[PDB]
Amino acid sequence: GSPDSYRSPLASRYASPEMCFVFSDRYKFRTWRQLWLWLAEAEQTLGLPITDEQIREMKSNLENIDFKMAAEEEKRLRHDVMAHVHTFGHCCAAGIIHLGATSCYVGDNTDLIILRNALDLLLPKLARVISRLADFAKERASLPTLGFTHFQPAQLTTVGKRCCLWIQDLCMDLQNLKRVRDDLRFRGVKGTTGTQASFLQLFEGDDHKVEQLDKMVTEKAGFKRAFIITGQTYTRKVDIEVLSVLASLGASVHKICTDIRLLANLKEMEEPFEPYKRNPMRSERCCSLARHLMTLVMDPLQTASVQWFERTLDDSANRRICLAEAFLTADTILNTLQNISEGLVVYPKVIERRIRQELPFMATENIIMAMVKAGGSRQDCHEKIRVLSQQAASVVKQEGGDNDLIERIQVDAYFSPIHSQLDHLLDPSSFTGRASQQVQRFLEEEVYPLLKPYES
Amino acid sequence: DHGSPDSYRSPLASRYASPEMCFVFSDRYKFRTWRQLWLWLAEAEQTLGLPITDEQIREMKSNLENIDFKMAAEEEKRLRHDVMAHVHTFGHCCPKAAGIIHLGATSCYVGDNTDLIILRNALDLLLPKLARVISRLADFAKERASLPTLGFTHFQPAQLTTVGKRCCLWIQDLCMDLQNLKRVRDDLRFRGVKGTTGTQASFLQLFEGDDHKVEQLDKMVTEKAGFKRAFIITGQTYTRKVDIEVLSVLASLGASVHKICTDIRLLANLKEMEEPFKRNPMRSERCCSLARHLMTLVMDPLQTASVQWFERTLDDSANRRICLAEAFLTADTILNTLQNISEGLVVYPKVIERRIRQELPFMATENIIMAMVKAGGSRQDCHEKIRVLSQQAASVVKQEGGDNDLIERIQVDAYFSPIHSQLDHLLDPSSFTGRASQQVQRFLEEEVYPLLKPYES
Amino acid sequence: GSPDSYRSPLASRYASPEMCFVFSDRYKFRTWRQLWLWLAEAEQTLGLPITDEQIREMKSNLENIDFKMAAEEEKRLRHDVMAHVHTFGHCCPKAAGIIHLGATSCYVGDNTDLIILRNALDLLLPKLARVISRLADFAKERASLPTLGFTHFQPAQLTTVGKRCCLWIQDLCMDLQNLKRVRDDLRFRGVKGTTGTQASFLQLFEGDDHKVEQLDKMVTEKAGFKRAFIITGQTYTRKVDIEVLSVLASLGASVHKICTDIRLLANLKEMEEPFNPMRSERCCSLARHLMTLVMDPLQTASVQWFERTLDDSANRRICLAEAFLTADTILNTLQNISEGLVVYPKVIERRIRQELPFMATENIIMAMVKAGGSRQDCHEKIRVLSQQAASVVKQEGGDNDLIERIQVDAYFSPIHSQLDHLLDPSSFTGRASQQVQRFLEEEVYPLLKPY
Amino acid sequence: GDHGSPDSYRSPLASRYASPEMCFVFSDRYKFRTWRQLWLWLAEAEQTLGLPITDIREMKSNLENIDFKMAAEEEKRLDVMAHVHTFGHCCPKAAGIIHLGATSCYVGDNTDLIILRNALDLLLPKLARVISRLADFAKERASLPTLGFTHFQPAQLTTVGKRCCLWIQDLCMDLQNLKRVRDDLRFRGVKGTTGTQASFLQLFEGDDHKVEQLDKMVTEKAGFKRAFIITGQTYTRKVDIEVLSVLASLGASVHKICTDIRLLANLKEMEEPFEPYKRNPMRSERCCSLARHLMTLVMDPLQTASVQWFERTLDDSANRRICLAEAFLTADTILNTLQNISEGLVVYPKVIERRIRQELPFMATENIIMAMVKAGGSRQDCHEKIRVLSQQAASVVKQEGGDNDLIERIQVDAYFSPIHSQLDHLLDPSSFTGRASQQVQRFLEEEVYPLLKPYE
Repeated sequence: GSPDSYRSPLASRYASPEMCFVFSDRYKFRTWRQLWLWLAEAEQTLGLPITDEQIREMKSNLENIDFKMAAEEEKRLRHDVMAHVHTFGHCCAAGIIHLGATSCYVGDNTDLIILRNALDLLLPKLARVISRLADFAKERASLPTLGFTHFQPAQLTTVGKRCCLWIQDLCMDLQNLKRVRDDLRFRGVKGTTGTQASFLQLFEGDDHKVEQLDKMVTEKAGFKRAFIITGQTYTRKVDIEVLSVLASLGASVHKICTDIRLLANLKEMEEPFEPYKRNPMRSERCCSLARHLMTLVMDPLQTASVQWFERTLDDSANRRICLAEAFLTADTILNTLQNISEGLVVYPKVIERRIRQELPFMATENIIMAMVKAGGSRQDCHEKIRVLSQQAASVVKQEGGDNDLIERIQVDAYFSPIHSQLDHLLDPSSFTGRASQQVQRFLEEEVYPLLKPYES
Repeated sequence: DHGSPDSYRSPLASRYASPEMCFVFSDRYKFRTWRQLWLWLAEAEQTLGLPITDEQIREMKSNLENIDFKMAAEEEKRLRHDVMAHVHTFGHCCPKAAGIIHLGATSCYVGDNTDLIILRNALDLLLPKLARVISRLADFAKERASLPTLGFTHFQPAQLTTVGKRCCLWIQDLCMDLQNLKRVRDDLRFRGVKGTTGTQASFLQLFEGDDHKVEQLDKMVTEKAGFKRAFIITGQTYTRKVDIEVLSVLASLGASVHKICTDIRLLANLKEMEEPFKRNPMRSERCCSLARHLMTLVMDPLQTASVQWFERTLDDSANRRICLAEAFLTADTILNTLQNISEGLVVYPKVIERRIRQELPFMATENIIMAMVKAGGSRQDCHEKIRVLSQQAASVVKQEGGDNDLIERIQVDAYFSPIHSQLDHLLDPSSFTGRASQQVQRFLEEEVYPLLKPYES
Repeated sequence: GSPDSYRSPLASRYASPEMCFVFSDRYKFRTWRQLWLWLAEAEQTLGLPITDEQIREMKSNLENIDFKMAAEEEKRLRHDVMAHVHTFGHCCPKAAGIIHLGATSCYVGDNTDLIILRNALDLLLPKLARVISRLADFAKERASLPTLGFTHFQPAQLTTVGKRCCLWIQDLCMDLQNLKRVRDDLRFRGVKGTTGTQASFLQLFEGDDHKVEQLDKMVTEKAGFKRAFIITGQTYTRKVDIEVLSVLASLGASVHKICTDIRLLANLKEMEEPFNPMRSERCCSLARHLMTLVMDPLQTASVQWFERTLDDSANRRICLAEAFLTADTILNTLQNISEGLVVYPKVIERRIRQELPFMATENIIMAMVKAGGSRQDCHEKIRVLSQQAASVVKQEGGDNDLIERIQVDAYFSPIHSQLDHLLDPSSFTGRASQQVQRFLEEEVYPLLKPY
Repeated sequence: GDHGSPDSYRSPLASRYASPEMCFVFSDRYKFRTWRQLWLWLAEAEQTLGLPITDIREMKSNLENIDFKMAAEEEKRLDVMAHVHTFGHCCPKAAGIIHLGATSCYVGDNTDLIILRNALDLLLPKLARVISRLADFAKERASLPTLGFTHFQPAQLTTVGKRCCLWIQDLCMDLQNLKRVRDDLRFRGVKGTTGTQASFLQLFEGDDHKVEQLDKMVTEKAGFKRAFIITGQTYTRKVDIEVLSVLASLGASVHKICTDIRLLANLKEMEEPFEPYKRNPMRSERCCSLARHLMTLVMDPLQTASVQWFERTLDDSANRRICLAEAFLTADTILNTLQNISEGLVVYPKVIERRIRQELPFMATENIIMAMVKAGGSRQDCHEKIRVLSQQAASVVKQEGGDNDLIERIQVDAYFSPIHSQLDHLLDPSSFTGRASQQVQRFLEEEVYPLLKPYE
C-alpha cells in the first residue's frame, strides 16, 4: 500500500493476483474458520454436545472476519490462534469453537491446504507453456540450424529439435509437480505432541472414535490420505520435497532463457513483439527469478535438519517467508514464460547465413566419400582437402571475410569429378540426421499424452 | 589403492566409505563398462547387418577385464582425447576387433552411458542398507512402544510421548527416503546412441539413410544395458536435470539423518539414551558432519543444469566427477555408521522415570480439578487454589534449584480432602501418553513392513 | 496493507520502520532526484548552461514525488528512469531540459543502491554495538560464577558464565569489524555511461577529458563517498554484493550459534529469556534465511556477461532488501534478549555438584601422594568408587554420591577433613575470570569506544 | 604423478587435478610433521619458563622419521596419544616431556591453522601472477576497439584492454581479501579442554603470568603475530566461514571471466592459447566447472558454525576435513589453469573490425545528423532521412540476412553530399571508444601496480 514502507516486489509487482490471494491473511483466516467448521461437523456426527444452530451460524460466518478486532486481541493476548477464536465467537457457537484441538490444528492444516492450492495454480500454467512450445517445435521441426557443443559449431540440428530439449525438462517438472501434489497428506487431528491425548479425553477413552474423527476431517479437506505419525506438526521433510521440485523447475527455466538470450545475440530468434535493437528483457527477468528458486532450497533443508524431537518453533519465521516466496516466484516465472512462448519470432535467413558460413568445414567427409565412389584415392584426397580448408580458415580468422571454401573446390582441377554434385552434398537438410523424426516421435509418445488432462 | 603419505588422501575413499561404493566410482569399473558398452554395440550392429564377425565378438568378450591403465593414460597424452585413447588400447589386446570398435559412435556413447550405469548401481547398493536401518529401528520401536518418556516441544517439557513413538518420527523420514530412492532408480533412462548433438547423424550414415535401423540399434543396446526405457530427446548427453533428481533425494536423506542424530545427541546429554559400544556420541556427530556436506552438494547440479548452453558445454564434466561420487560415498558412509547405531541403542528406563516425575505434576493439575468434582468442589475456586501451590512448587525448582514438591503440598493440604487416595492412579504415566502405543503398532503394520517386505534377502 | 493480498512479513510484522524506509520507493526516487541535483550543480560549475533558478527549482522538489504519474509514464515508455525524468520535469518546468543531462539510467539506479547499502549498514552498526555493549556487562557481572563446561554436549571441565558469554561476544565483534570495513571500502560508481566508457559525457563536454574526471570526482564528494570505481561496466561490480551478503550471512551463523546455546540453557534451566525460548527461536529461524541468501549474489555474479546483463535486477531487488530487513529484525530481538537474560545460580550449582566429583578425582590423587600414598594403590581405590556411583547415576537414576563416599573408606583418612577446599568449584575454573577481564579491556571496549 | 590403484575411488582433486605443492599441504606427512614441530616448540618454551627440560636435540633430529604403521596400530589399540607414543619410542631419552599438560587440540587445531596459512601463501603469489599477466595483455590491447555488450546485445564501443580490466579488478579485490584474511589469522595456542587453561595452570603451580608467556612464545614460534584470548576447545568456526567466503567469491569472479572467454570464443574475437579449424575453450570450461564447486562449498562452514553447541562439538571434524582441503585444492587448480589461459591469449583484430562495421552504423547516426547541421542542413529533414535508411538496412540484416549497408545508402544518396568526404572520419572506431584507453592507464598505475609491488 504505502510507498513509505518496503513492499515485496513478488507481491506488489511480479506475481499474479491468483497466487497472491492464496498466501494472503484473508485466505488464511478463512481456512481457519473452515477447519473449525469441519471439526464441529465431525464432532456432532460422533456424539459430542453440538447443536445444529451452532453449526449453521458458523457456516454463515466463514467470510465475515473483523481484522481490527483480531489484530489488537493478538497484541493483547500474545497468542494468534486464540485471538481468532474470540473474534469468530463474537460474530457467532463460541463454546464449541476449537474444542479439544490445539493451535496447530488450524495453523498447520492451513499450510498444507495452501500448499496444495498453490500447486494447483502452477500446473495448468506449466502445461499451457508446454503446449505452446510444442506447437512451435512442430512448426519448426524441419528448419535446419547450427548445433552448438562447447558453444562452438557442430553437427546441424533443427529449431524444433532444440525446442524439445526445453519441453522435456518442463515435462519432467509437470510430472514432478503432479506427483508431489498427489502425494501430499493431511496432518489431521494430532494434538500437542501428536499423541492425540486431549481428543481421547473428550471421547472418554474411545480409540475408534478418534480414528473416525481423523478420517472425517481429512475427507472434508479433500485429501485422500492422512498421516499416522507426526510430532506436533507434519514432518518438515514435506517442505523439502515441494521446494526441491520448484528449484528443479528454476534450473530448467534458467537453461531455456539463457538459450533464448544467446539466440537473441546470434539474431536467429527473438522474444514476441509489442526497432532494430531488441533486448530479451523477459528472459532476463526469468533467469533472475529462477536463481532465487534455486537458492530457496537451502532454507527447508537447514530447517528439517535441526528440528529437535517433536517440534521446535524455529521453523515458524523461516517458513512464513520461503514457502510463499517459492510459489510467488514460480508463478511470476510461468506467467512470463507463457508470454515468451506466445509467438517466438524466428528469422530463417539469418539462420541460413550462419549455416553457409560453417557448413563447408563439416561437409568435408561427404566430399571425400564422393571422390572414393567416383574413383579417387582417400589418402591423396585427404591431403588435398586438408590444405584448401587451412587457406579458407585463414581468410575467416586472420582477415575477417566470408567463407569461400566452396569456391576453392570449384577452382581446383583435382576436384573435377565432383563439381556437378556439390549443391546436393551441401543441402543442409541432409546434415540434420533424424532430428525431425525425433520431434515427431517425442511429441506423440511423451508430450501430447501429458497435456491431455489439461485440455480445458 | 592406499597411496603414499606424501599426497593428500580424500577421507571418503579410505578413511570412511565401504570398498563396494568405492569400486563403483573407480577407474576399473569405469573402463570395464566402457568395454562392455562397446561389446553391446558390436553385437547389435552385427544383428543389423554390419560387417562384424563372431571371432571379433569373442575377442572383445574375453578382453573386457584386460585393461592397461598405464598405456591408456600415455595415449591420452598423445591423442589429446580420453575415448579415442581407450579405443586404441582396446584394439591392442583385440587385434582382430580393432577395426570395428566404436564404429559410428561418438565419445558420449561410452562416457555418458557409463555414468547412468554407475548411478543405477550406486542407488541399488544404498537401498538394502537404508532398509536394514529402517528394520532395526522398527525392531527397536516395537520393543519400546509402551515406554513413557518426556515429550519435547521448544525443547521444553510437554505432554508425555513414548520412546517407540519418538523412534517412528525417525523411521517415517527414512521411509520416504526409501520410496524416493526407488522412484529415482526406476525413472533413470538410458541415453543410448545419439551422436555428437543428439541427431544420430553418424549412425544414420552407417546404415545409409535407414532410419528404422538406427532406432532398432537404440532399443537393442538399451535392453542389453537392462534399461526399460531410453530417451528420445537428448543433446549430446542426458539432461543434467537427472543429477538434480538423484542428489535432491540424497540431500533430503541427509536432512533426515541429521535430525535423527541431533535428537540422539541431545538424549545422550539427558542420559536417557546412549550409543552402543562419561561417553561421547562420536558416531552420531560423524553422521551429522557428513549429512551436512550431503545437503551442501545439492547446489552443484542445480547450478550446472542452469548454465548448460544449447546441446552441451563441458563446464559440467569436472564438477560431476566430484559431486556425484562424493554424494554417494558420503551417503554410503552415513548409512554404514547409522546401521551400527540402530543395531543396539541402549535405553536407561530409570533415568527417564526421574525426569518425568519432576515435570508431571505441572501437567496433571487439570485431572485434579476434574477429579475434585466427585465431592464435589467448585471449578473456579479450585482452579486458583491449585494454581498458587504450583507457583510455590516451581519456585523451589527454578529459583532455588531443587526438586518438585507439588505432590507433598497437596497431600498435607486440608482443602484437597477426598483426592488423597486416588493420587497414585491420577499420576499414572501411561494415562498421559494418549494413543502413542497404538500409533506405533498401526504405523509399522500399515506402512513400514509392506515397504520392507521386498527386502527379505 | 491489504488483507486480500500477500504481505512480506519482514515489512509488516518483523523489521523496524527505519530499515523499511531505506528500502521504500519514497527513499529510492527521492535519492534519484537527489542524484540529479548533484549532477546539475556539478555540471554548472564545469560550465554548462544551467541557471540557479533551475537548480533552485530542483532543490525545492526533491520530496514532491507523484508516484501515480510516474507509474503511468512507465507503462507507456517501458522505462523506469525516463518516466521519473519526465515526472520531475513536470513539477520543475524550468529544469525539465537539464535533468539527467548526458547521463545514463544507471547513474540513478546503481548509485542509489550504493547509497542505500551504505545507509542500511549505518543502521545495523549501532544496533550491533549496542548488543555487544550489554552482553559485555553481563560477561563482567558473571565473570567468576562457575558453570559446567560442555564438549560434545557432555559434562567437561567447568568454565564460567562470563567466559561462555565472551565466546558469543567474540563472534559478534568480528561481525562488527567486518560490517565496518565493508561500509568504509564501499565505493561510488559515479558517471560511467551505458558501457562504462563515459562516451556520452565526453561528447557533452565536447572532448574535454579533464572535465569528465572532475564531474566524476564532484558527484562522489557530494554523495559523501571517499572513493569511486575507475573501472566499471554499465554498473558497479556485482562482487560488491557478495562481500556485503557474506558478512551478513556470517553474522547469521554467529546469531544462530548464540541462540542455540540459549535454547539449550533454557532446557537445562540454567538461564532464561526475559518473559519457551521463543525469541531465540525467531532469531534462529531468520538467521537461517540470512545464510541461505548468500547463494543469490554468488550465482548472479558468476553469470554476468560482459559489461552487464539485466538478469541481476529482479534478484537483487529481492535478496538485498530481504537480507537487511532480516538482519535488522534479528538484532532488534537480540537486543531484547540481551536486556533480560536471567541466570539461576542454584540450578547451575546442582548440576555442578552431580558432576564435580567425576572431574575432581585427579586433584585428590595429587593430594594423596605427598600425604603418603601409592600411585596405583590409591588410583584403584578411587576408580572402584567411581564405577559404583556411575551405576547409581545411570542404572538407578538417583543422586551422585561420590560426595558421600569418603567416610566409607578408611584409606582417605589424612584427607579428613580439610575439604571441601579441594572440592572448591572456583579452583577448577582455570583462568576464565582473567580471560574475561583481558578480553573486555584489550579487544571489546576499544571496539565499542567510537559508538 | 601420484600413486593409486584403479580398483578404488581416487579423488580427481588430489590425483588428477591439483599441483604437488598444495597436495603436500594437506597430506598426512605434513600433518604429522607439524604435530611434532608444535610439540618441539612447546618443550623449548616450557624449558625457558622453568620446567625440568634439558638439551631438545632428540626431538629436533627425529622430525622427519615417522612410522605410520606404529601410529595406525596404536590408533586401533587406543590419534594424538597414538602419536605421543610413536614419537615417544624413537625418542627414548625424552618421553615424559612430550605433550606435557596439553590437550588433543594443541596439535590438531593449531595444525589446522598452520595449514590454512600455508595454503593461502601458495595461492597469493599464484593469483598475483595471473593479474600480472592479464595486466600486460590489458596494456597491449588498451586502444583496440571492440563491440560493447549489454543484454548481450550490441552497445557503445569499449576496448579489449578495458574489458580485460573488468576481470583484473575482480581478481584484485580477491587478492586483497586473501591478504587480509591470511594476515588477520590468529593462533589458538594453549587453551586446554574447554579453553580455560586449567591444565597448564596446574603444571605451573597457579602462575598466571607464566601461562600467558607460554601463549605468546608458541605464537611467536609458529610465525603468528597474534593469539586468541577467548576460545573454547578449538578456534571459533567463524574463521572457516571467512576463508571459504572469499574463496567462493574468487570462484564467482573466475566463472565470470571464463564465461566471457567462452562467449568471445564463439564470436571468434578471442581464443585460448596454442601448443583448427574448430577449437574448443575446454580450459575455460574446466575453470567454470571447478569454480562452481568452490561457490557451493560456502554452505558447509556456514551450517557448521551455526550448529556449534557451547565450547566445542566434533560434528565439524568430518565436514572440515573434506571442505577445507577441497576448497584449496580447487582454488589451486583453477589458478593453475587460469595461468595457462592468460599466457598467450589469441586476439583476432580483423574479426573484431568486421563485427564493429556491422553494428557501428546504427550507433553512428547521432554524429551524422550533427555533421549535417554543421553544414547547413535541417535537423528534422536529416533525422527523417536517416530514419528511413536505417530501417531499410535493418530489414536487409534481419529479414534477408545480409551485411549492413547503411553507410553505402548514405554514400549514394545525393542529400548527404555535404558530408560524403567526412564519412571515413565520422565512423572511426576509436572516436567511439569514449575514455576507455585513459581508464586502463589510470587503473593499472593507481590500483594494480601498487598492489602487485610487494608480490614482485
